[PDB]
Amino acid sequence: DILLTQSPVILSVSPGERVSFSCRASQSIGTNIHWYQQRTNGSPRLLIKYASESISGIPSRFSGSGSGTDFTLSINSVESEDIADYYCQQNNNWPTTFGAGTKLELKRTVAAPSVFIFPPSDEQLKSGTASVVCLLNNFYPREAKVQWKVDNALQSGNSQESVTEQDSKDSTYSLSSTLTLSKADYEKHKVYACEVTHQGLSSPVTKSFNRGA
Amino acid sequence: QVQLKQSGPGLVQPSQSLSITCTVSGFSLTNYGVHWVRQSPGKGLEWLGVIWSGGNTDYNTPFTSRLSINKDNSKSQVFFKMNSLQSNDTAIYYCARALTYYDYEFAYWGQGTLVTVSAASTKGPSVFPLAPSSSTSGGTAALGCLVKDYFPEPVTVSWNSGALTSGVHTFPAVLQSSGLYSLSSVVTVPSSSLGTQTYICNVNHKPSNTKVDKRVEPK
Amino acid sequence: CQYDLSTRRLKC
Ligand SMILES: *[C@@H]1O[C@H](CO)[C@@H](O)[C@H](O)[C@H]1NC(C)=O
Repeated sequence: DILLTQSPVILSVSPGERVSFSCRASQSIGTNIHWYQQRTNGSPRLLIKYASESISGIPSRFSGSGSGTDFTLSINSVESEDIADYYCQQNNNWPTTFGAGTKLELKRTVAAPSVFIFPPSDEQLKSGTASVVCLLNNFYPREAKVQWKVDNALQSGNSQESVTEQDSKDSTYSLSSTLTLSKADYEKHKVYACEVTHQGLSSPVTKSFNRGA
Repeated sequence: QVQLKQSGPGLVQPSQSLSITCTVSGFSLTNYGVHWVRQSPGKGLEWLGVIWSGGNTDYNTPFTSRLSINKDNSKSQVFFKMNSLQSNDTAIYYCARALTYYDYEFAYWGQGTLVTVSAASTKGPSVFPLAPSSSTSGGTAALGCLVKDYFPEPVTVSWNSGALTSGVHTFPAVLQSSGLYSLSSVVTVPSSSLGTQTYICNVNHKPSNTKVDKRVEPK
Repeated sequence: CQYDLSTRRLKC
């Protein structure tokens, strides 16, 4: 099988900048290379066929070049909507194979998260478990800290985080931190707090509530 | 318009078989080949095989033994079957079509079928409201739905039947120590619209046929 | 990097 090596594995750039994707083949393959774009939750989308040929409905800012073993996909002036993974594919030799891909991330200005906290629902407490959620919304860069405190006792090991991929419009991330307690434990305490640390905030921001309204 | 629509997400017991249907439209199966490509954590994009216009098949070398592709031209259906799945066969499976009948530049793709190889049993999620209060900042309110304790992935979440998309964030699911998945989906809306407007998350978990609409209100 | 089936993107 032909090995295709894509470089680098990850690219960070600002809008309006030029970006090049490299795809190197383990042996010559002429111009028998195709490029794809893959967005979050999406299928691959055909960008370029045969090293350099255009595809219907693909923006003119996408182009490709190269022959032999060294291929390049170019985006002359990146837009926020271009966030995706980019793959190359060779079909000079059976079976057709794909590269491991390059991840395209976009730079933007620092954005502080807007923070929101959600008590467990009465509906959930009926099942003996209490989930407390903290939302960090529309922030950048990706690095953030959430600290849970229950009656001033620092929480550890009982929370999980999920982070969205970059937003296609504003390039920001959002994050959910879920604190998970037994109903019994939840009922034995009053003040549930979520302290958020981020480069966009000059000081940590705390959101909290007292159990039982 | 060319479309390839695949069957729903599935759970497969280890050493058992995977079956997926590709239903196509906008072209005839007698004029184009249909390819199958999968995408896994361990091997990325991997071409599996193809059924051509005239019904011949090719299978990628490591799948010759366990793979078989068939079709029904008249019903516009392609049938993909793979035998004796192991954990590292867990992946998203795609059907695709090339620009021309004989080629391999895949211009059109199925939406993908996420396949989980696991001994665990299907379990539908519970849906809890993430209710706004004063969740209020600068006149903006946030609300959501907690979709908890299901298996396997995925779940789909929309708001107001697709009508509300602006401000929506559905988080990647995380696997809990109980071996079940959990996720939240949130949306920011104007504080003042909580009186007039209804907000409903539409949760769908196809592997368990759990289909739930949750009305989320201030408390 | 590798594709993540939960996020449906590469994860690095
Ligand atoms: C899965 O396991 C087999 C060995 O049982 C191995 O040869 C193959 O490369 C693996 N496939 C992956 C990592 O998807």
